[PDB]
Amino acid sequence: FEAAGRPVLMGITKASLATDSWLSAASFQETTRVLTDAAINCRSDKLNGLKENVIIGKLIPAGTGISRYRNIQVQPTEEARAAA
Amino acid sequence: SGVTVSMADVLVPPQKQEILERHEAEADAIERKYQRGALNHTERNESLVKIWQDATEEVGKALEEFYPADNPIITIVKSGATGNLTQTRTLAGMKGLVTNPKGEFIPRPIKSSFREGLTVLEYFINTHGARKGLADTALRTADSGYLTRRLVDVSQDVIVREHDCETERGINVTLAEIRDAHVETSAFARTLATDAVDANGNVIIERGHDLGDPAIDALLAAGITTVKVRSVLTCTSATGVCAMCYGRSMATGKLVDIGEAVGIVAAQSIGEPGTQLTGGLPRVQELFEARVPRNKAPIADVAGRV
Amino acid sequence: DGGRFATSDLNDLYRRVINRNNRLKRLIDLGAPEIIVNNEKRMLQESVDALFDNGRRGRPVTGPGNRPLKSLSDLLKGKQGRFRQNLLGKRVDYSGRSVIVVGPQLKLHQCGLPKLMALELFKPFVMKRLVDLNHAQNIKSAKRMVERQRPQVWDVLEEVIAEHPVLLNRAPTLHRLGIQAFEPQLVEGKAIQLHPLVCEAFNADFDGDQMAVHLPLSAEAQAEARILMLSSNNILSPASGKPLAMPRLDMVTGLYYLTTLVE
Amino acid sequence: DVNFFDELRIGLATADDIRNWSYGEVKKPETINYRTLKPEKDGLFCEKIFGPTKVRRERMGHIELAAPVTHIWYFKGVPSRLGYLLDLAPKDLEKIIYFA
Amino acid sequence: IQQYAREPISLDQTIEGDSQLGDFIEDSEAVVAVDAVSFTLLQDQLQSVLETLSEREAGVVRLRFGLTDGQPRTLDEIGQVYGVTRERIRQIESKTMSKLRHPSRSQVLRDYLD
Amino acid sequence: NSVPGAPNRVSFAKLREPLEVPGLLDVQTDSFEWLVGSDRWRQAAIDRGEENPVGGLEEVLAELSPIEDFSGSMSLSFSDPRFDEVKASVDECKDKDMTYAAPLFVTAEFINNNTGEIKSQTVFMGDFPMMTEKGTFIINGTERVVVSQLVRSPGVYFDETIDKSTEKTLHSVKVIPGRGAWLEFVRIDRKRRQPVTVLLKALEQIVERFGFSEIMMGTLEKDTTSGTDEALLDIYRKLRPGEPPTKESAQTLLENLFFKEKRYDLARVGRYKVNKKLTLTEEDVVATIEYLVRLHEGQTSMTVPGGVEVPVEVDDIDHFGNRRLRTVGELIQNQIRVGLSRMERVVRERMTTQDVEAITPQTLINIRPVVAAIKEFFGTSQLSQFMDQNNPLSGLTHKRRLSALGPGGLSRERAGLEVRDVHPSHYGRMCPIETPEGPNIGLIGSLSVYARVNPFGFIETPYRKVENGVVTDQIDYLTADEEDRHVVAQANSPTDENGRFTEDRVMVRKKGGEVEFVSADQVDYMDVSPRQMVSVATAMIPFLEHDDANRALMGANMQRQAVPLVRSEAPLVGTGMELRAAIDAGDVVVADKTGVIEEVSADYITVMADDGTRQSYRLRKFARSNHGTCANQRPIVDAGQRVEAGQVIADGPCTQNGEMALGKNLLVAIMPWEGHNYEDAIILSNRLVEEDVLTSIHIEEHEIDARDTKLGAEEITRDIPNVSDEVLADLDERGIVRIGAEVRDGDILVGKVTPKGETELTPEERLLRAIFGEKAREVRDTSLKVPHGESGKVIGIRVFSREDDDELPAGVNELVRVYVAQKRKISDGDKLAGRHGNKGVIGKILPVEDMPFLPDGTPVDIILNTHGVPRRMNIGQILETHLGWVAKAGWNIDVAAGVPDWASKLPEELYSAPADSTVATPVFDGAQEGELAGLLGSTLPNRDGEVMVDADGKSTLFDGRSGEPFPYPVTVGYMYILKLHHLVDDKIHARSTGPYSMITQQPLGGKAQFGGQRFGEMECWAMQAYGAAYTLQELLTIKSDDTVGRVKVYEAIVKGENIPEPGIPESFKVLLKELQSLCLNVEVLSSDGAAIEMR
Ligand SMILES: CC(=O)O[C@H]1[C@H](C)[C@H](O)[C@H](C)[C@@H](O)[C@@H]([C@H](C)OC(=O)C(C)(C)CC(=O)O)CC/C=C(/C)C(=O)Nc2cc(O)c3c4c(c(C)c(O)c3c2O)O[C@](C)(O/C=C/[C@H](O[C@H]2C[C@@H]3OCO[C@@H]3[C@@H](C)O2)[C@H]1C)C4=O
Ligand SMILES: [Mg+2]
Ligand SMILES: [Zn+2]
Repeated sequence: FEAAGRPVLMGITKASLATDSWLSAASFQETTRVLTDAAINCRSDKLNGLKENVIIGKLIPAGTGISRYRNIQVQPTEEARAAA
Repeated sequence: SGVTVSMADVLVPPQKQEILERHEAEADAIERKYQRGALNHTERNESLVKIWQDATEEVGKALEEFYPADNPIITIVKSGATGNLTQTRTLAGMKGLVTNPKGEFIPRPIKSSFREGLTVLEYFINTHGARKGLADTALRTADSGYLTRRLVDVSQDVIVREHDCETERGINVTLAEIRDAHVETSAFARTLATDAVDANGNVIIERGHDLGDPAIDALLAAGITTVKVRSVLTCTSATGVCAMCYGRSMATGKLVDIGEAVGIVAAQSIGEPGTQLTGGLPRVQELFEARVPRNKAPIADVAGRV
Repeated sequence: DGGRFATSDLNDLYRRVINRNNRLKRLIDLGAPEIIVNNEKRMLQESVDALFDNGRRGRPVTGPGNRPLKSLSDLLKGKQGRFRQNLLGKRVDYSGRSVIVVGPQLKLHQCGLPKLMALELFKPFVMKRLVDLNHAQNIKSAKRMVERQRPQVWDVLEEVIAEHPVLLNRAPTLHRLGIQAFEPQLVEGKAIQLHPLVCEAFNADFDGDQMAVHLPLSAEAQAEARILMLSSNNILSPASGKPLAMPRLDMVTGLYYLTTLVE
Repeated sequence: DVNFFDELRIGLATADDIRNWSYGEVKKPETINYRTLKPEKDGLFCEKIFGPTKVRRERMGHIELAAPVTHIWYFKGVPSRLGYLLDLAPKDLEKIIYFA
Repeated sequence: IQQYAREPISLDQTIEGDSQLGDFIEDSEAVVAVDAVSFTLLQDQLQSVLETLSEREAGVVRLRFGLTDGQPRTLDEIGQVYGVTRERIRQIESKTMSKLRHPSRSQVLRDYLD
Repeated sequence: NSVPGAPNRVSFAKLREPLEVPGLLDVQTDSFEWLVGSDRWRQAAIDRGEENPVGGLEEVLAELSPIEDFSGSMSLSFSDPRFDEVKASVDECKDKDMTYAAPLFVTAEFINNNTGEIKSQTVFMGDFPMMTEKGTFIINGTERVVVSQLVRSPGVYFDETIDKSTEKTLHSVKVIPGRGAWLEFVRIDRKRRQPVTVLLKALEQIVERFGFSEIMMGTLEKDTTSGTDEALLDIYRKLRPGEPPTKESAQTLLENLFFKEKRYDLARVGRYKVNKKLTLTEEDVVATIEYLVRLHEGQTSMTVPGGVEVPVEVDDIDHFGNRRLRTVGELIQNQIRVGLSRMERVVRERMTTQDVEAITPQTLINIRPVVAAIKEFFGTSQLSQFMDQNNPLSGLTHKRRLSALGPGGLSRERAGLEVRDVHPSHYGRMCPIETPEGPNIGLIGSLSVYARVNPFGFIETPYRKVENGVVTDQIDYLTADEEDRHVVAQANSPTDENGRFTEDRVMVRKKGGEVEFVSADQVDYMDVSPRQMVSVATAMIPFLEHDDANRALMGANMQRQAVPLVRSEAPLVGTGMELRAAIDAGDVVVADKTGVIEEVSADYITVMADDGTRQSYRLRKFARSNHGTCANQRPIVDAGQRVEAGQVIADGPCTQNGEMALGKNLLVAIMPWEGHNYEDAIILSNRLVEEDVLTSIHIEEHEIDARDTKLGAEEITRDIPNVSDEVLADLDERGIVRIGAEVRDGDILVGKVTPKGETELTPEERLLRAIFGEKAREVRDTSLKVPHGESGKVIGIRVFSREDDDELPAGVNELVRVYVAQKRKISDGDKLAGRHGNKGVIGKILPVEDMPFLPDGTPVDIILNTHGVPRRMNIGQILETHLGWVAKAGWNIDVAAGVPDWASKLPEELYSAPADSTVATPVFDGAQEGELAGLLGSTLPNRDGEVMVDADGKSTLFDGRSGEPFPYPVTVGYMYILKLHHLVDDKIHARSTGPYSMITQQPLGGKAQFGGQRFGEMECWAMQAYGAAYTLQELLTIKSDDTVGRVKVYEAIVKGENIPEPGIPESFKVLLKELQSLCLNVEVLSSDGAAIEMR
């Protein structure tokens, strides 16, 4: 968001339902209400949360699933290959 | 170690027969106060409970004075391996006051112990508190699991994304303003937001340090009381949080790795307890859900006289 | 089997909708009083409603025994709703379970695995190496060999199990330390030998307690098991930093008696 | 089978979308023949539309309604999506959709 | 008639506690990984035998059972491709089959019987 | 005692049992005999109570008779139920899979008022399932038990409540009938706050008669309605929203609702609840209102005009006076009533469209509903349960069990926690200690020992009445209500010459019930025995008074979990109930006539009585129980022995010499031993394996049928398409495994084949068929094989064939059942436990050579960790451990001059005792501490003069491994432990690949399908916490749901290649389709924004 606004305190149940991912909120609580509001708003899911990737079978964006870790390139040093 | 359990090893203290009668006699006199009528009936139970729940402590110390320090049952508890002194008191001595199904303490105590064996009525009365406690631990797991699930879902996407966000914001830990009871959970394992300064004066611990145990004592020596510390509350990281703000990983004992999913770790760290919570799970849910407090308390809207 | 038939409630729900749809067509073509046609249209609307979310509006459609039919909404929503019953949680291959027994002679990185359980779990692995060796000419011979528990397979199983980690888990899983990797040890009997130190992490007492075994397959899976989830690498509880594999009841009294000072 | 796609999007399925998806209109409330046990044509398991006895899990059908129908999710869901879109009291909208 | 009168039951029904019946039905045509691989290993073993046979002999055995095309072929239809009387194709088939039964060629496939 | 068998077991009790244990199976038989109206119950009621009794069937028949026409022209009357002798024996029904039943004829009649003709006839209702001598039903061959249900007693219940905000004392009351809507005070059946005045307007001087209450007049003043018809419209609009009232419909509205039998079933219990409180009658509804009025004032007495006064207070629904249990006889009666009511409707419609004079009792009656109601109840109802038969004690507590859930009772979810708690009125009626440990706590409980059920459905308790401070031998069974009306003296009370109290004051229970200490003049009744609160199972735990209710509850639940051992040795230290529980369970052979044995055979035993008449008893030998346990019986008498009526002839599975033997007596050492016994684990001597002491036989029943398919008929045959001759080497001609043959997992029991077509074989396969000359067979192999891990030998085979005139379901030709048994040596991981709630698995079994052993060289059988004993408050297990050693070693008090000061209360028979004597310590008056130490001081040398256990019950044990002794004296003794139905062989599961579900592509769980383990929601959280993305992906894609991924990984493992990259979980694809079916257009999108075909 950073047209004035005030800081808001909201519980976990209410804060989790307000996440930008619609299938995550659907898999949490009240699947029907989330789907109806998401279909109307024509929402789109970036598929960047970790529960989303779990549902579709992707690597979770955490631990060994982070890009900087999975795209590593492993080769022996020029010195090593020679010594054999 | 030659640690076994036997009938002999469970010894009843000999100061217990007199002690009850001493406290028993204090009950016929409050019966005089009830028979006199100067005090109400609920006050009769109250004065009865306070005197009876005192005798429990007297037989407690009485029991301990009699036991030899090498008694196998006491050795089990002394070592910290397993057991409670409350359980030992219920084994030999007296059970004490038990719960009524409605929840109020019975004025009548169970003078017998499971060593001497309870009677028909003494055993029956105890079933109320024994079953009611066994059903409390039955639905305790269902509410804790539902709480853990909401914790996980609200925090699952929180992971460390960068080594440092370079922010200078932080929070002040109390740190022994004698030592504070809980600096292990508040000051220990944090990273300094700013340099630790002594008057006027000397810098004893530089910022961006892990605050190990030796740091505390050294700090503690300098006469400092408070410290500004990095926290995920003030972390300015665009996505997730940074390693310096989160601090040490409790498992590795070192700076948190980059990929760590601390949101789930937190939801589980808070979720595993709650089976031990008995002022409990309701209050914890009220806080995280941010509901209007059960019994609202006012806060000052401005500083001044009252 | 038994020749009897079973089918989803959706078929009867679709059957209601298409029946009333066709009857409506029939009423229109004939030409029918507005009361009859309107009555049919209301019935049709209700069937589609029952098809989508049964019971959401008024009386739920029921079958025999008065049990309400399972609507499309009922596939997604409940604990049996896809997100809990299938999507996030689902049964897996290369897994097993059994009751656990104390493993006091084990190292912190080791776990006792019943030879029979370790056999079936690793069944393809032993099948492969036993065909490499000339024990079996083809795969079908290897599979027959393992199923009959031919004595030649035992020494082989040790070779395939060597330095191949396995994940151990006890329900309920409260924290991540509820799942830890171990090095399997072929042991006798049908019980699982568990290191007595990890009991604190698993909350496992040895009274009919059962634990599940999972076999990481891919190189990444085995790497994560040996590196991330190894037993001896996770000592401190990742909540307070305090040690969890720290000795408890039996070993505490033993060391207490050992170091205590007698006058 | 890519396994690496960017977005997942959801929206209201128009009659043409449903019309397009379907590999045929199921016309009869018949499941299978009672003697041959084979799927009945134009019915709910008709091989002509759904597939031969892996595609039987992929193909869909559609039913063409002789009268329009409101999706119960958008009418009865609270708050009433239709009720707020046309500014009709939900109790009023119930009287219209269901012929009261 | 009493078999016809049987009425169906619901898969979505539940049986003891929280377990719907539907989760217990096996998928019969689901590929079983232990057999499909052996089938691939089997068809490679047969590919070896064909190289031992005469080029015309190997071609006949396939077409007769349609290993490459996936469909059998009758003798007269195998005669058109080879331009020979269909009886000759039957003769070539008989001689090649007996040679396939010869001890050396079929020893491997015995174990692949089941 | 008081039993002919009379195995000598010395009792430590100090109070004689005034009343022998009533037949604890009476609860099941009495209720059923009331339903059928047997002559035994008929004469019992003539002797006591009603001059003419009422059979449960006759009671429901008096309700329907007569079925009167609307006009009344034709009236049909039912009467005179008739029962025919049973069709087949219980042993024959369990054999042929048929229900144990007796046909039921009735004597109906149809009278026409117009023509006055009389038409009598005989009507066959149907086969009426009967109750066995063991109190069970056989329904389609399975032995079933009907559990009594706890329900609210129909009637009125006032409950005081405190308003949430206003905190002013509010009073709501409900009237719960047997049928019809319920009224609450006038909110009627889910319509909030109808004016209280409109109800009497529905039915003058309303103010004058009730002028006492000031508030009742305030509500009336606020009521706007005036008149009877004008307000009956006000009450009409809310009962039927949308119907224009009729002048006639307004008046029939109120009377048809609650005051006629058609829509308001007058509760027989309900009619008795309100009559003592003050069909439905309008005057009674008024009497309910003023109690509400009178109870709001707080006045303690209300006098209904023309009726005796009663107290006006709030009712307790949990009080057993207002809470009844529907027993088995009534549970059948209610289902009979439902079947007769739907018959009433068909008879009514049948009358109209049928021609007058063309109808007879037969024409109007189709029984389909009646026998369907009986079949559905026994077949489906929650109350009809599969009898749990693992040990005779379990089957005895399955009967005598009362649970609140089920049809008509509180639901499993909505039941509050206040009802789960124990109640002061429960004492002596329902056991507070025995109840499930899981979510069903307080909902399920077993009947107390001495409890008895009332013909009205309320539990009664035996008491001995005491007057003028003297206890007479009169015994009065008093229900809970009457129990609150007296002062109940405690079971243990000082006893002197005739009946006089030895001590000054008495301990009693009041109407609270609350404990008190009062004068001897006040007491009116006294407890018969001290176990009145305890049930059968709970009363079998020695030193019960020394264990917490938690572990005691556990101990009671685990006794019914034991398994029958091949040896079946009785408990050395037990209680009194050991004997009676075994004989009353019904698994023991009892002689019903005093006589002498004529022949003794393992098959049967015959006894010749004084009458000269022969009785003969056939023995169950290796009968498979419903849970796989062995039901073998064995005779305990020799040829010429003389027996008395009621004596024990043969031992059951878990009995020895007449008393229940659920476990074995083992030598125990309570030292921790090198961590192998740690955290409740256990270590045993290998002797328990070699000597088969904890060995228990387990049997399993397999089944396969050959039916007529559409393509062809299934044939049980020995000819199998593609199999070696060796796998058939144990089959006979028909193709079934031969008797006595072994079975390894995967072996063939019954060879069965089914037609297969069209073949359309593989081109690669058809060639191999041509080479090796094996014709591709026309049929598919579907044979009965042994399940994975299961093993044993074949005991017997049952075969039902269509060719022979056997009865089979339509389409089924042949049925063959194979019974396989196996010996189960006590093994690592098996679950053992004692009677005190202590339990643990067998961590390790050590050779007898290296085991802590006494100076005798006598190795201990079992080693129990010390740390688990003190914390759990089950120290009663330490007591029976000391007494256990005393019993096996014997003793002689050897008084120096007289009984040492501890033995003042000890009976003389307990002074001396030889080795291996059995001991009895009833729960609440058993052995005590002083007596135990003294008995510990009196002990006998083993063989030589040496004594093996000291005065505090410890001995210096020698480490069998090193040889050097153990530093500190270790407590040893004999403890009675049980083998529990949780066994390793049944609980170990392993899976690499196997079948998959049809809808979802995941492996299907359970041992039935070789299933895999479930990786649930919490487990995914742990993996995500670890950050093991690949491990998590692997578990959710290629291990379960990737149709192509899981098959390629198998190919990779076999070829030894790298494991492939996972695909799309089938679960996700199914999710997309399920969303589409909801008219939700979901599109997977790439960076380009182009849709992607999911195929
Ligand atoms: C087919 C059948 O007979 O199953 C029975 C049941 C499993 C067998 O009788 C079983 C032998 C059992 O008696 C023994 C066994 C050792 O215990 C167990 O098996 C477990 C593992 C559960 C517990 C354990 O072993 O630890 C002994 C148990 C000892 C105790 C103190 C105990 O807990 N008792 C017990 C346990 C129950 O759970 C219920 C129960 C119930 C009602 C109305 C009850 O009164 C129950 C009850 O008193 O309502 C529920 C929701 O659902 C109803 C479910 C079933 O009822 C049938 C009735 C009809 O029969 C065929 O079609 C119907 C079928 C669909 O449902 C139940 C009543 C339900 O859970
Ligand atoms: Mg446990
Ligand atoms: Zn930061």
